[PDB]
Amino acid sequence: NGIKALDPFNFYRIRTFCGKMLDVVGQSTSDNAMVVQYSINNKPNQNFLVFTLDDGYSIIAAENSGKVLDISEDFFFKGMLIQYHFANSDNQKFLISNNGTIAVKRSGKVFDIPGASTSNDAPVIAYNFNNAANQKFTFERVKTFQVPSPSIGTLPPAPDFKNDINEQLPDKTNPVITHFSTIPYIMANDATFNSHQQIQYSPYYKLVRIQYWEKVTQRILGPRDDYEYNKTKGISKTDQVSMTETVSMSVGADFGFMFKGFSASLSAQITKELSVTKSTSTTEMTEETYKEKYTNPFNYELARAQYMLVNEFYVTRMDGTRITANWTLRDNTQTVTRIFP
Amino acid sequence: DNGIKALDPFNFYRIRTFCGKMLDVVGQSTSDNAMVVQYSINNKPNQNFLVFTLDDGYSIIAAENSGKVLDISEDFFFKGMLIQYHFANSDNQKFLISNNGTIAVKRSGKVFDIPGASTSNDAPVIAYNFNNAANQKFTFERVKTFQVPSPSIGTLPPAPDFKNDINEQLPDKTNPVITHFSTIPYIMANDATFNSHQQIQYSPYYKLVRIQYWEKVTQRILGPRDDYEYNKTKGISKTDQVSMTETVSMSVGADFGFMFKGFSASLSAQITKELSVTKSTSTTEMTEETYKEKYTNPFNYELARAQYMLVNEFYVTRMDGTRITANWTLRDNTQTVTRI
Amino acid sequence: NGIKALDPFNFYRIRTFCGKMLDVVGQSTSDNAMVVQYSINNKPNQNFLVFTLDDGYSIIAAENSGKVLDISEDFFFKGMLIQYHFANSDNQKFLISNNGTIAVKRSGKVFDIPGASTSNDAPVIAYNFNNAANQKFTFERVKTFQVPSPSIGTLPPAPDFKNDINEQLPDKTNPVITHFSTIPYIMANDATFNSHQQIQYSPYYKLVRIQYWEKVTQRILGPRDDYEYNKTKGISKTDQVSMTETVSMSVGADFGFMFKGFSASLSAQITKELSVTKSTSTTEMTEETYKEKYTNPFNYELARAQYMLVNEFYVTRMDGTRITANWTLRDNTQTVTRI
Amino acid sequence: NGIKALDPFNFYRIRTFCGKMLDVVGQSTSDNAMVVQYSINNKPNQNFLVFTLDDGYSIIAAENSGKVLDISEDFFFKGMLIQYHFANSDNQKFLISNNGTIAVKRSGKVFDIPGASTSNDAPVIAYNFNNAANQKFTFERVKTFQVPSPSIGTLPPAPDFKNDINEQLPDKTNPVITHFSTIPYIMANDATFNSHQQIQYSPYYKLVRIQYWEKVTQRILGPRDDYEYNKTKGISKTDQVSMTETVSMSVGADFGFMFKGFSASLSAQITKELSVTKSTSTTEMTEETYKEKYTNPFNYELARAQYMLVNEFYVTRMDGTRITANWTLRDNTQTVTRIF
Ligand SMILES: [N+]
Ligand SMILES: [N+]
Ligand SMILES: [N+]
Ligand SMILES: [N+]
Repeated sequence: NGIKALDPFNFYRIRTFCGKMLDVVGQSTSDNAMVVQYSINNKPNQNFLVFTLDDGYSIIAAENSGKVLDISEDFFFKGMLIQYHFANSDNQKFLISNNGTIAVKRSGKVFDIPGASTSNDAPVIAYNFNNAANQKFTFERVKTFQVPSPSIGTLPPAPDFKNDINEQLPDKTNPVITHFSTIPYIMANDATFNSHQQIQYSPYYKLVRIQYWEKVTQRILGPRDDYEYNKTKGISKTDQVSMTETVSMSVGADFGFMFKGFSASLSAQITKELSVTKSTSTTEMTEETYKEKYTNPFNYELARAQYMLVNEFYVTRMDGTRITANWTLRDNTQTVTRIFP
Repeated sequence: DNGIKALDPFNFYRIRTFCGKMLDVVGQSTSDNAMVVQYSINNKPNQNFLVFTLDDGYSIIAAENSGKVLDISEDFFFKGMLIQYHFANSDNQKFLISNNGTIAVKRSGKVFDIPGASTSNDAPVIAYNFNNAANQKFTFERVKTFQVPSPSIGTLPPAPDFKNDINEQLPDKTNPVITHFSTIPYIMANDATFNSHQQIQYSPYYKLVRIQYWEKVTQRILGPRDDYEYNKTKGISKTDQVSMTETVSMSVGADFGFMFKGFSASLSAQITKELSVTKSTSTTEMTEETYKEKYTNPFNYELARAQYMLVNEFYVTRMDGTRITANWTLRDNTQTVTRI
Repeated sequence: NGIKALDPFNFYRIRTFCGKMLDVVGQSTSDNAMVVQYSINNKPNQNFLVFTLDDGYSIIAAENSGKVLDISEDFFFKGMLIQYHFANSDNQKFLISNNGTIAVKRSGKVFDIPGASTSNDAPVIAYNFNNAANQKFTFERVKTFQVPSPSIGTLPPAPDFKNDINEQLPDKTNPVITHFSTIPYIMANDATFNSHQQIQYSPYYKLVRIQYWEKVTQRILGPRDDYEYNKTKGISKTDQVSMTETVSMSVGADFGFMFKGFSASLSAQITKELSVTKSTSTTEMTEETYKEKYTNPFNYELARAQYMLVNEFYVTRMDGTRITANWTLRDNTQTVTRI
Repeated sequence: NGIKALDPFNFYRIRTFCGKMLDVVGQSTSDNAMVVQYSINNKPNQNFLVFTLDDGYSIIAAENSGKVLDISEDFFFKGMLIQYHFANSDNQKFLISNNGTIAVKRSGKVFDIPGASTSNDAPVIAYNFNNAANQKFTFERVKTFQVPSPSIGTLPPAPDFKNDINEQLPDKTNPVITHFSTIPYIMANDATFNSHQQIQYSPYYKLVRIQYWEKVTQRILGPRDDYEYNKTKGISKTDQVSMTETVSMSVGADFGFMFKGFSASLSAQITKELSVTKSTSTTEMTEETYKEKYTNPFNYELARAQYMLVNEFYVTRMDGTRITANWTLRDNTQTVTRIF
């Protein structure tokens, strides 16, 4: 037996050995954080989302709030299952297996119904694995939702001269959405939605990548004339801060992404989905504008235009509402030079 | 509904739930936390309890397995759960045991409840609104019985008197006699050499004992018109005041009444009754002071004058009689006898 | 909260609050009539047909036999859900609503899984509606079948003389199927199929109406000649008995249909589908043959032909197999006379 | 394993595998005869009496109605467990075993919770034994009652003359209660108590035997003097019919009891408790009165007195209330003759 695979866009019902379902409210526990197995209610308190991370451990989020399942390390109530806001803690990371066991990352203990209770307010306490039926759970599909996909297009080539030395080439190519990454609400910080609102309306947020060619300079100069032009590379501090505040990410000096806090758990997925490299750099990149000088090497009058690859990254809600401005990263490494024949 | 259920103080009781299981402060899956759950009969101290009934009619339920008592959590995350916690004079630890079978929390009025009427071995207890369901009813069973030794009691003798010998030296103090004692639960008394667990094991009840005797302030023989000044002392020492408060959270007020602090207040009525002492109405605490008094003989014939002052000594012992504190001495200035 | 609509030609699976299905056999109930909540087995004992009547209430029939869901009125087992043959009784009539509730017609009580049992042999007991999850059920399409439709033709006009040749006109026009009605097997009494066989092979029966003109008389006579000819109206007793025996219907004296017993439940539907009138007559119609006399009013040789509208009604199985002879009704009211 | 033994005078609670109890009313089944699994109520709906018969099979009676557990033979509800008025039917007779299984006498299948339902209002259906947990049940003592026992005395000897030929001996000895038999209410036909009333107030009825000597004749005779006197033996028709109507018993011609209907199931107990013989006679006894003649063979003047053993049988409720007249049986076989 191995890791259980669950579709991400389904709300799930967690069925216990006796046919009752985990409920984050309960009857006698209505006024506290306890999670108990209760009779089927067909209510959001019994609906969950399972977010599987790179390490194979998953985050289980209740629909009733934005909060997730948590195993208390409290001295007085050690081992209890409660509902607590996401804090990227090992007691909140669970391993769902085909055998039916939900295993805590922090401790090898698994979900267990104390005394194999069949009662409606029976709590869940972490217990050493013993292969008893009361330790086994089944996930049922409750309802399904869809995440719209943005239209995707490939990057066009940098514009080129067409037999006219005095033609002005476009300042930039039409921006195209080349990639996007689908991440859970727990990762994205939305100023205008609280955690509960998020899971209700935007369970997954989308991080979208647009690529286009930006014209650094175009000038016509004499056979043996030189000129100096400004060129800009990198990403602004404001974009760096905003990226970190929203998704706990920044861009490293090596043009790789730096994953901080919660984001690190999905580093592999995000890099793969955006076609970007994980940073190996200690320091974060800054926007730099510097002067570069070009001299005409040919004796005939010559026209030169240079394009730089530019990336814009932004986060949207599931529906597509954009919650942040585009974060601009200029890659000086990827550049195309155009001249008149 | 029917009324307060009365339980003998010197019995350990087993609390039986609706399904025939017993409340257990350890549990199986809860062994590593403070949760109290109904479990199958094991006849072990984790299922044994001792009941302390206070003046207000509410009782404290103390486990035998530890010195801790039953408590209802007010934590945001685990509100209403029943756990074992060190005793504090808080209403969530005070419960009303009634003939109808309900254990009611003082703070909230809610009663002990087995969630979902679970018959399971680790079913927890949660305070829940009274609905007269079977799962809210509990029965107390006698498990074991113990006896508290009582100190021998004698009346205060009369102050010593002269027997036709003007040169006789009267006793400096009369033989001390134990006039009163008060039986209090271990939760009230702080024992330096026994921890709470040890206390419930070995001295569930402590004894607060009152000794009374006459102490001779002065004796003198003088001529028709002779003057002298002698020391006289009244009150209770600062050290005794601190020790009394430290040990049983009590002190003596300036009006010769006792001041009850913290836990002690819960049994004030019992203690005052058992010791035959008055509750203080004074804000300030009494202090021992020594002052000089001057006497002149009013008669032309030679006479001898001796004065005795009534002295109280209060001390705390363990159930077996082991003394854990020095006698706390209170000098009653108003109660004095003069002999000629 | 309104009435739920289900396609008639689908077999349905009744899904309970816990994802288990109603099963008319069960494990511990295999030897009795009880219907219980059971895990999916993909067998006909979990397959049902829903027959919606004129009153909006529906009949639920299990595929395993011809029998339908029934709520016991037994003193000892009152309120239990069992499988029992159709008897057109209110305890067998159920109201399916969008809220998910199946409501008994006789009482206000609805289907309920006692104690919200998740067990494989949990019974079903009628209980007062409380909006609990254990009272809500979902119908899922399992498999579907098609009911053939007969070729439909309009009534031709009665034939007329051509060129005054005084030729012999057709005795009857080519019969055409003007109408047909699709009804469930529970309404039809089939001698050669038992109830179990019916639901297996002919879930719905078809009642077909054919109309054509019948020549009552044709004769050529001289000026002012009179003659008496026989004319026949109505429906035969044998057809009346066979119609009642097969579909519990008869034809009333007012040329309307009389719906008796089970048939009444679909009276409106049937009348609408056949374009026929519900009878207001106390007595049933009989076939009558009587003489009618004509005198030529015109001072010349004249040819007269009269046609009467004739209806033939018959019942077939879903595949089209005809189980009864045509029932003939001659409509005296609708007649055409030509010269 | 073997037959489980239960004390007869206890009300019992039948516990299912999940800790819930059999309830003869239920919630959704409140309006029908079904017996279902339900949570503990501490109510008579869940209280039963177990009547163990001679064959080892037992009858379980509900306190809430007086009706007994019955396994339906209905075509539509075959195998369902309901409460039904008592009849001497094998489906109502169950075998309680140490393993926890309740087996129907009529059909081998035992009590089973369908689908191992842990829910309330879960039915009980007879199912083939498979040793599953849902087939095992445990009996808990709920409450206990006592059946008063009448004072028992031995039969005194028939009276004898005391040196006076003119002395008149007593017509009968003071009657004494030699035996009684404790029988369940289902056996006894009580006009004034219905089944519900019976199980509430007289779960067991008592059949009591009184014995005494009755003087058939007394006379003093001279030499060779003879006379004819009436003698009566047997039991009256009215007593026979009343005995049959009340406890379905009668007395056979061989002075043994004939057990009819349910009574036969308890034959061994009753015969033992009353010290009476089970009848082997085809026909029932009738009361007969006939003349018997005695001749004095001796020339002494002699007084002759003859006593016949007389039995009185009657039925009382548990408290002792008598519901029927004494049934009089005169045994001519046991007779004593006295001479002077
Ligand atoms: N509520
Ligand atoms: N243990
Ligand atoms: N089945
Ligand atoms: N009940």
